[PDB]
Amino acid sequence: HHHLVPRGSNPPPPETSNPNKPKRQTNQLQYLLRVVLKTLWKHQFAWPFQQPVDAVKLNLPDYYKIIKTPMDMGTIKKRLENNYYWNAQECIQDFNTMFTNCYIYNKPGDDIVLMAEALEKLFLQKINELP
Ligand SMILES: CCc1noc2cc(OC)c(NS(=O)(=O)c3ccc(OC)cc3)cc12
Repeated sequence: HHHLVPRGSNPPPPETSNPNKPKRQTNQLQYLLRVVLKTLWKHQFAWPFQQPVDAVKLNLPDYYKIIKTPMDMGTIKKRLENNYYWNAQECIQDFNTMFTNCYIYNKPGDDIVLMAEALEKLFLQKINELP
């Protein structure tokens, strides 16, 4: 037997659709999609953040022991395209949670943290210029 099974796995990803959740369109939300997310999405440091962390594929079996509120721009992007949010604040907080998770899990000076820092800086610039 020797506990070679059951195996590890990834959690279910964060929801991208919730029919009973209040939602609306606001000019701020439209710009977070049109401008903010879309310019981040194509940055060369975007690729680790474009989908939920695959702990299996990436050999990070500890990831979901440490990170309990996962978040990624793939999820944020779908939430925006689905009009899932009530205000800009909810969307921004997802972005914050994503950056914060990366800082929590890794060490300062790790390459991944430098990737997040760069995106976060760019994020914050684009954020200053909100309607
Ligand atoms: C948000 C995704 C993420 N957060 O912390 C990570 C750590 C990673 O490997 C150490 C990896 N693995 S990786 O293969 O995507 C990766 C990315 C960058 C890196 O340094 C440049 C090393 C591994 C991903 C993450």
